[PDB]
Amino acid sequence: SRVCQVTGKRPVTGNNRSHALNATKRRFLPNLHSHRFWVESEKRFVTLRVSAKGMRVIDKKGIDTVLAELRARGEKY
Amino acid sequence: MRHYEIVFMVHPDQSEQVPGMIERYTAAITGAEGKIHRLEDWGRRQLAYPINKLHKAHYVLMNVEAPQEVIDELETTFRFNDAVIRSMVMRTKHAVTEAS
Amino acid sequence: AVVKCKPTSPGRRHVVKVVNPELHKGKPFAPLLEKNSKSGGRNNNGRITTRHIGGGHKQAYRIVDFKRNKDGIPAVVERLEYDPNRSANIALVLYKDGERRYILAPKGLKAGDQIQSGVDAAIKPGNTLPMRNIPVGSTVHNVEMKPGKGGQLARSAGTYVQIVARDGAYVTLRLRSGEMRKVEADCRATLGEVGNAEHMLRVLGKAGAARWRGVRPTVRGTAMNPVDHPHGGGEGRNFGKHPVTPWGVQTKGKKTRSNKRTDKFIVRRRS
Amino acid sequence: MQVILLDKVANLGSLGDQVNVKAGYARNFLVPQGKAVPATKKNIEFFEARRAELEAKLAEVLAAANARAEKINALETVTIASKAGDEGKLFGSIGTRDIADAVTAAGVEVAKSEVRLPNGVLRTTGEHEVSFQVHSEVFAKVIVNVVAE
RNA sequence: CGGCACGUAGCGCAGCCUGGUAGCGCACCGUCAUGGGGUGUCGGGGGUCGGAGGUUCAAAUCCUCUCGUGCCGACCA
RNA sequence: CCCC
RNA sequence: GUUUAUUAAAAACACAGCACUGUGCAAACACGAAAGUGGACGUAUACGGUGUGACGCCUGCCCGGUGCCGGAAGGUUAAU
Ligand SMILES: [Mg+2]
Ligand SMILES: [Mg+2]
Ligand SMILES: [Mg+2]
Ligand SMILES: [Mg+2]
Ligand SMILES: [Mg+2]
Ligand SMILES: [Mg+2]
Ligand SMILES: [Mg+2]
Ligand SMILES: [Mg+2]
Ligand SMILES: [Mg+2]
Repeated sequence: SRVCQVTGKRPVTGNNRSHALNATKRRFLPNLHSHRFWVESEKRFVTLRVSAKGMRVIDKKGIDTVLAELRARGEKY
Repeated sequence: MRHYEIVFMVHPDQSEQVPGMIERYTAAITGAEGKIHRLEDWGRRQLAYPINKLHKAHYVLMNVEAPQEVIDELETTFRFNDAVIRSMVMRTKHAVTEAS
Repeated sequence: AVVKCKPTSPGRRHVVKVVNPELHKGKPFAPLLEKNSKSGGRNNNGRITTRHIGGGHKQAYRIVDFKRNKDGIPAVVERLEYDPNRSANIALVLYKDGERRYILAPKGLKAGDQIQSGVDAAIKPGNTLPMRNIPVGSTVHNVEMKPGKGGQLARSAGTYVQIVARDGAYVTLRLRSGEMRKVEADCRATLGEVGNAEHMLRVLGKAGAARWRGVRPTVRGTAMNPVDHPHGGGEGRNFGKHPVTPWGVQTKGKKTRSNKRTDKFIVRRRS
Repeated sequence: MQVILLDKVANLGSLGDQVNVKAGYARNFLVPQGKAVPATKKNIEFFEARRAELEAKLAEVLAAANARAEKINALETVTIASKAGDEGKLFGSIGTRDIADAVTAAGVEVAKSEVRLPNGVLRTTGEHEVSFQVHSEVFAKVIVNVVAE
């Protein structure tokens, strides 16, 4: 599912209003990629399916915290 | 078995190791009961025009008699590797053991 | 050879059968026989993908070695065979120390020949060796694209590729289409063209002659009705449009190549 | 973007200095190889206490082992004999595995990563120069004699 | 609507800034050339640089505005 | 260059 | 040979042939929000699309218009 493993960001719908307001339907998806982060505690790599705003969030927080968060949320890493 | 004056040029690269190639060039014929006549190694000389943009060439001649099924073999030998270049063969004429 | 069938009846007036008497007429080597189930135009989701396709006679896939990784053991050609899959004749060849295996016919082989693949081999049709251990300007078949994938290139009857140059650790190739690319030199290939070089003029003369090869009729669009093909519709053969696929895309024209992941290798495209 | 250095960098850094490096350079290359650490207070405390005088200076010690492995080879010349390629080129192009075994079975402690070839792989036959690096600071020079078996 | 680019004798054009006297073919008239002709030469008329107004010691060649005539973008009384 |  | 089951079986459809055009193989193209699958366990003497439609004599002029393929010289021109 296109959901960020770290933020829960998911696809959300909306509209595609043109210049005359025809208002067809349209989606909005995350800038979602599959990165191979590092984890010193385990001395390993870890492959996640994350977003750009999750890339900066692990910069800020740290790859230990986010893991406790995800473990208490009940998701496999 | 016919008399030939096959000659060929050689790159300066392997020009120095042609002594190690002489005996193997000639063994294919000697074991064939061939007759060697002369081994004129002209050596390193200046070419007259650029051969693949070169500036020198090591000439060597064979002056030998051999049969066709092995003379063609040595020909394709010269032709496969890249150490010989611009070879030539003569036919049917008597041996010449002179004229350096 | 090619035989202009005698016009005993309609359906032979224009036939030609490429027939070779040197190949085996008996039975193949079972241990290299896998079933090949027809899936005419229809994928896992039904909903036929490719048109113009259909049924045909039952075939049986032959396990053919393109990789040729025996790399240093000789092999004697036991015999030939006719694989109905590609276009070409197959050659069953057995190695000195056991295994028998199938390969492609390099247009010049006859039963009883001896061959060998690897880097310390000779230069004869049917020997397979890396392009770094190759004389340039040669003519080859069954060329790889990666060092070990097995071979994806120039393996249809009569074809070949003339190596033109080697750019250090890479190799320039001229395909039998006009294109010339640049691949890695640690690849592997086999010398010589490929057999059945006269399949080009294998005429059919008959509908069944293809309708059992697997072909199924493909229908002109300007006969279809506009609901089914842009060219459809019209009182009395009126095109008045631009030739396009059933799905809108234009044919006879537009280039569809939009890869960008391989143009690093293509030196000079076709023209 | 404000990352702290662990030790000497190849460029743009010396030690304990904070720089506006790029994230692409930080997350992938620096932090996981042990050459930098983001600018937080725990890490700053760790640095000014246990690194600026202790761990950096211990990292200066292994320079000794580096200069040692630089010239450990009692021969400084390794002869490899595999096969003669028809008087010309070589059959098996010598890469990294062909040398990582001849060094381990010789005594010179070198890994498949410590070898650095100047111009790709060698496909000639002749005694040629190759450069070894046990460290970004210590570069050795060992000659090889390419022979046939 | 904004921006640009054409407009020089009948025609087609450089001159389309690096401001100085309107020039070059094509047409046209006349010689000359030729045994009689074509081009060929030597010439002769025919333009005020689309108009208007400035900048100028001077305009065409510079600015502005207009009149055509095209192109590209705009435009929810 | 064409042309009687 | 096929077709308008149930008012039209043919000059209509398809056909082996010819041509054009596309596609270098993680093919091009199609079914799919996607993973994947057919193409093909094939890989340009191969595959897809288009048209005409055995064989024989043949395939005339026009690139103005539309579409397609090449050039980026210049003018115009979106977001930021
Ligand atoms: Mg609505
Ligand atoms: Mg098939
Ligand atoms: Mg057809
Ligand atoms: Mg009509
Ligand atoms: Mg009409
Ligand atoms: Mg019926
Ligand atoms: Mg796909
Ligand atoms: Mg137009
Ligand atoms: Mg275009």
